[PDB]
Amino acid sequence: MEVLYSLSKTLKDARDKIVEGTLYSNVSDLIQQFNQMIVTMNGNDFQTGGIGNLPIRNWTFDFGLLGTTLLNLDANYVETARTTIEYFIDFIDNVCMDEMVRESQRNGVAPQSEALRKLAGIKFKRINFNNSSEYIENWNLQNRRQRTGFVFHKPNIFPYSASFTLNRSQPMHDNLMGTMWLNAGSEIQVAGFDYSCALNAPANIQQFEHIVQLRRALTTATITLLPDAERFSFPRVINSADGATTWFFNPIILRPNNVEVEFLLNGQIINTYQARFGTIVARNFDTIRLSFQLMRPPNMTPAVNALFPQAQPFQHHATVGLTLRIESAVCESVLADANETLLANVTAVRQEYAIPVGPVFPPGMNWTELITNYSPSREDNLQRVFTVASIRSMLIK
Amino acid sequence: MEVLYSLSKTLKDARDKIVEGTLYSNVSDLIQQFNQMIVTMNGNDFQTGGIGNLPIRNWTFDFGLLGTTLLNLDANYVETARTTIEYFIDFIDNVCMDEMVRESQRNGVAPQSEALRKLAGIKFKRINFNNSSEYIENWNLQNRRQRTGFVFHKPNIFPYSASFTLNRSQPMHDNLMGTMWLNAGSEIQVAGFDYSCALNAPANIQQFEHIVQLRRALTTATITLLPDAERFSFPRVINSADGATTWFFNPIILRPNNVEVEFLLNGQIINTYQARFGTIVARNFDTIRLSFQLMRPPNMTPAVNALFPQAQPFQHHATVGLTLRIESAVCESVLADANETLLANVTAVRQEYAIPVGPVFPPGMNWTELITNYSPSREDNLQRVFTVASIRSMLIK
Amino acid sequence: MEVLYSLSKTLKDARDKIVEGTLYSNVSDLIQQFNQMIVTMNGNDFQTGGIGNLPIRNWTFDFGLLGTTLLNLDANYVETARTTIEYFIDFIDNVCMDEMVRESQRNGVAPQSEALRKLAGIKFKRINFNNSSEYIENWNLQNRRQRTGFVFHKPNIFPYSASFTLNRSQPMHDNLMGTMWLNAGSEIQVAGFDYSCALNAPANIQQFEHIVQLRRALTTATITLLPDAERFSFPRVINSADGATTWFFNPIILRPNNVEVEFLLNGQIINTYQARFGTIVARNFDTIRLSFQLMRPPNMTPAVNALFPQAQPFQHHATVGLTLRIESAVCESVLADANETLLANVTAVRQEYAIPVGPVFPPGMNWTELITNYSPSREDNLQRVFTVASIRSMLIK
Amino acid sequence: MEVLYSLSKTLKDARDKIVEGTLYSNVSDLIQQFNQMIVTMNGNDFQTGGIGNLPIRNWTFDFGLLGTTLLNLDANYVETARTTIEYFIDFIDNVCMDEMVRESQRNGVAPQSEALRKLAGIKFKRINFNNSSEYIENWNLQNRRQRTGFVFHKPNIFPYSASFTLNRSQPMHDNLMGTMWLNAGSEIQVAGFDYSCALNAPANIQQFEHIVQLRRALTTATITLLPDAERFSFPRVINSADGATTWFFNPIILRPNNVEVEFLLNGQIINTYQARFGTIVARNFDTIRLSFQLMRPPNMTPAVNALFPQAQPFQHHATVGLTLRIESAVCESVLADANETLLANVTAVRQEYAIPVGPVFPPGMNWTELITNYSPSREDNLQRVFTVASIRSMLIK
Repeated sequence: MEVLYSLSKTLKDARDKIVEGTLYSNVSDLIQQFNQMIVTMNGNDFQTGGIGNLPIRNWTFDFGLLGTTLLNLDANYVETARTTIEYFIDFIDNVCMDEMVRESQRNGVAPQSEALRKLAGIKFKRINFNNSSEYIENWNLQNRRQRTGFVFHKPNIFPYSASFTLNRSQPMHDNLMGTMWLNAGSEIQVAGFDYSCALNAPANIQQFEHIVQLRRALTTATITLLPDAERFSFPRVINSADGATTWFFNPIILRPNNVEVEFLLNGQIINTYQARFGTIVARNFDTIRLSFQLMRPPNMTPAVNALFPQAQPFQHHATVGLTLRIESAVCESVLADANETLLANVTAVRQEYAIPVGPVFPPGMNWTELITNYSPSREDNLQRVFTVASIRSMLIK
Repeated sequence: MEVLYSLSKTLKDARDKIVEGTLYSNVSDLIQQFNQMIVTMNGNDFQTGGIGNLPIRNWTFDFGLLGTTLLNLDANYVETARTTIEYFIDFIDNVCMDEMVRESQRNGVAPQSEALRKLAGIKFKRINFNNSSEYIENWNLQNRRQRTGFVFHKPNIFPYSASFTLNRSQPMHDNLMGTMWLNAGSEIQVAGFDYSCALNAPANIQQFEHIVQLRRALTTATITLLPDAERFSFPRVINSADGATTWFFNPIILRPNNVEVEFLLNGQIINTYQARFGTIVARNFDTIRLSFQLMRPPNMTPAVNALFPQAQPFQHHATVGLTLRIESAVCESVLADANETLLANVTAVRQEYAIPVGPVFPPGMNWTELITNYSPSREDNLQRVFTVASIRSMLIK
Repeated sequence: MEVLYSLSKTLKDARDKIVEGTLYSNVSDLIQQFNQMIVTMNGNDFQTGGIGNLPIRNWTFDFGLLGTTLLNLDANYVETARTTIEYFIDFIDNVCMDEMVRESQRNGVAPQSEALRKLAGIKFKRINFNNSSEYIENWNLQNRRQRTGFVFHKPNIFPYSASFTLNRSQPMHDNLMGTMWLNAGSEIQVAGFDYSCALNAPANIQQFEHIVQLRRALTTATITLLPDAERFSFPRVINSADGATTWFFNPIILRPNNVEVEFLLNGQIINTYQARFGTIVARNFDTIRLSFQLMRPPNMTPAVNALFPQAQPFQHHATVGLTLRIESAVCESVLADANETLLANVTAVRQEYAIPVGPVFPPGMNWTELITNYSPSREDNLQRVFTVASIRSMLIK
Repeated sequence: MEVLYSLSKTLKDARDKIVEGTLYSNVSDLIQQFNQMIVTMNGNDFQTGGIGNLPIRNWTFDFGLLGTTLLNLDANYVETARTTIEYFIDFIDNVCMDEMVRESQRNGVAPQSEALRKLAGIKFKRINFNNSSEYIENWNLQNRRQRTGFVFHKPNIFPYSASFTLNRSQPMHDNLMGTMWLNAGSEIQVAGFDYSCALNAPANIQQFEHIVQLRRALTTATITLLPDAERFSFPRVINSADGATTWFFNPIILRPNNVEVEFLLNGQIINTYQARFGTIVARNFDTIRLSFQLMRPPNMTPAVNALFPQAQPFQHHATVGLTLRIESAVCESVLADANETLLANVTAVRQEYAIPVGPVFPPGMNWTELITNYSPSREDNLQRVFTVASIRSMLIK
């Protein structure tokens, strides 16, 4: 795969630097590299595809070395180079598409795609060029065990889940208390609600807690924490736990008092912020613990006093919420983002040719079901297909 | 254009690489490029500006070549290079602004700005250095017909439009049914509202449909789909269709059931997802069809039953929402984003010097109109101006 | 594929110019070219077909050269030449069919069909003869992007669409105003109708509009505008808007007065013709904006009086009409036309072998849904298959 | 003019035949032609435009020649050639546009447009390449006075005229007889009508005749003659000849018995066809005499008997029609067609630049008024501008 990245990089560099009229001093090293690639690939035949509707294609390389007796590139040089480069780009695109669809429960990081295996052979090592991109750098770092790292902007670390726990409930659903929440991508929104506005509670203070167990530890994450979860502050009717009935939820948004957000790694408090909204940092963490409180306001003008009776009906239901966006972070393992397009590329390549459901990845590369269960084999295969997708997206957009 | 980018690239690399103490091994190739630029631009007169408040400037080049005998760069070398580089950088800035401020109804891709037009001649073809940047690489890949592609983070593809349709209504506005929708930037929010909560709909399900046709096909776009449109989940008073009378809206947010989202290209369905929220993908799509349903809850707790009567009043109005954010995408033609600054640079350069409204671009370059009407002429000019803006932003920030 | 066109051109020239008794001077250069072609193609093996019912064929060339020491061609020379030419024409026909059947959503300009993709290599650049045909010259221009144009006799730009709009209506469809139109091929036929014959209208004038939005802008179009649209000028019964009932339409044609035709390009009034009929010209346009008026006759004979009463019955319904035939036009992109058989040739080659439906083209190459949705990928695939079809028709008819 | 056509022809052949990899034998003669053009255009200054909004542009030529000894062309060769060819194409386009907007009552054929008038000198005679196209060949043959001919597909010889004659009438317009005719483009739809159905005519026959006198005689024309003109065969309300009052017209269609079409050339009956429909041929003609007869049916079943009474009211009016399409023709002087964009090009070039209305052509170059009065000066200027536009179309579309 280092070889595949090097072919992609040198093809990009050749399509970039080899232009009409450019100095030969500007591309002498590139021409040396490109000739090394040409001599290494000549006299070799590859076969790509053969899964799903992805068609079989046969490649045979017999090309001519680019010239070196030229002081300043002219049109002949560029035209010959581009006839070669188009073919090489098409070959690389097909190889990347072929490897992105293969899949192995055992030995995931190893290369599938017998064409790409032949590339992984020993006589193609000399095509190696440089490994500067993030994904290939992390690939090499992991192949020689070492601290990897990817920077993600708004990562999809949370599996999608909207739900609610009712700590107090009745069949009538007239007097409830609990927490609703939505985790999605980089967004957390939690809303602890109490229909009685914390009357019977000790000291008129109702505690709410939410635990979010990340599937992979993040690092040096910047987080934006705000009060008043928006999505749980309008009147809804929610199907009950088993769907037997539907209960009405009519929020009135109090202020979450003495909130406390803790970022935990193996249970150790790595960071903690007590009533400090706005941008904050989580040094290193695989769990989040948001603990807030619904305190009944002691003083109350007649309007809010009318809102909160002490009898049974409770026409308006108190709610306090928190919103938490992971604006950016650093993860040791690969994830989808709002910035990268790797998940889209892989899923689209699978969907173009209707690749059958394989052993490890879920149907359709559903990211939610992929990240809920993120076992090591699945992570290995995901890293492999993601780095191949990165190599492809280097040349193909 | 290619030569202008080349000048910008070599000046950037001169400003960066040529610093005191640097080995000549690190700048040999760049010094050769710089000397070639000096020789091939010596004794040529350029004249930039002459539109609006952009001042007319005359540029004459007579600069000495740079040394080669050195082992390590020293303070003399850096000083000569710095003097030359500042002049070239000002010249490049003015050429880029002169090219950005101009338009052309016909033959948009061809260069305006007689300075750049002179640059486009055979005389300066020896300056092409390497077309590495994404914008120039796509410029070449389109200048000879190949599959270009730009990657975007939150591309504002949707022209701003907040509006509604009423499939059932009457002047008293007591019993409405219809949809509201806001498309803005890269987010769609659509809410179907029935005042009668699908009381008399067949099977107590009210069907809602929302079709949005993107002005350009988006390739391998990763999307975030979530329920419960926020912006239409709170009470409002909205104008009538005619603007005569204002009508009250007071939603209660049911869930959207058996929601289907269909990504369509040329009418044909490319992708379709059945009640699958969270992160999803779209291979290609000229358009999006969000279909959903308001199902009256069959088993209703007394609270929600009180909310939904069989009578006429209908004090609370049932609704179901959807929100869809294009987190990233790949399009064949340029657009503004939440990451790039090209539209900002272009509009700012126009507004600084008060360029009169030209043939093709709207007044003030408002993206809403500039994407509502996105004719091929406008697209060609926009690509030209954006590539020039990127060339400028390589150096001037 | 310019090499493919060159092969076709030289084989046609060989079949035409190499005839017995012709002076060697008439065919010396052609013999030189044909020998170049033979030497280039010798020892190269091609594979064609394998999609649908198109059979797999293998081509191997080892053909002797034609002499040059003959002062004046005789029968045997022509016999050997034609023995070679028949084989070459067979190979070219098969390659062209193979390239026409295939199809590509992404990167449609490039060749499919391994035979043609091998012809695109560098060994075969010496076959390039010339590019005289309109389609190949446009191909070369657009590839090395330039302003281009295809001249079409009576284009079928408009997709088939027969319909009507009812501005005034009843459930009984007794008293209707509105428009009827058929856009088909090169011909617009639009007729406004008023059942009351401008009884209550302002100043006994009823205004009728009709916008038609060409998918691609046409240039230097010659148009024939006549009054009295025929097809909507006799009794009919037309289904309702939703198909519930059917309404009777008994037209008596008035005369369309102060007719206007505005030819628009991007909302810009390029041309305007008022009270003009017969041959007109639209130098460049993108939509046709027809407008006409139904004036109640101020003076009336007793017969016309009896036709049009002031009361409710309205036995006879006044109509005004307009026919607009685009005789010839010039377009940037390809379009089926009534002069050349490109679409028919491509469609026939698909049907003769039952090619399964591909990604981009409609099923059966249905021109109506091909032109209604005419995205860039569809357009460039159409250009490729049209060019190959012309190349084939240079030899096979 | 011949020189301008030779410039266009050699540029077109340069753009076609001078392509990558072609043998030198394929383009030797063209290369020497190109060198001749360059040498004889060097050192000469031309000025173009100055009328209307044509910019006053200045052309100066100093270009290098093209190599001779290389045995097979290549990319850089084509690059130099293309750098020259683009400028020459621009110059020719501007010269043609400048010539197409000039007129002269006296000596129209002579060249206006001082650029072309300079090209008409003895210096530029060495450019003359070969006058192959139809328009240039007839230009030469008609200057050196000889017989010429333009082949036309549906020539719009007939000026647009829809009208009628009443051989019987009343102030009521209730019992009429006469003819109506549309002469438009290549179409003659003529319909005789009789409100009495030839009741009191001799032998129950009513004679109708229509004389259509061409402006210029046509040669070897194929004419499609069909019965039952579809255009006048439905209800109408028609203003009177004076415009005072309108009259109803309610056709019932008989076939025209013993129709007789005579094609006349200066009185003599060149051709005559009795009772022959479908395609026919007129070898040489200048006037068309269409005679037909409305014979009342002798035997007449009860429904049609009810239609035709012996009394006065005459609710239905008998008519016999004829349709005549000049499908093809050959004309001595120039005309517009449905197969050539020459009138369209000239009118477009005038309308783009808003040329003030000149002596000879009508305002707007409307073909109806340009053919109604077609005096020899107008014909000469029209032929000049048409051949100039033909020259332009060889390069610009």
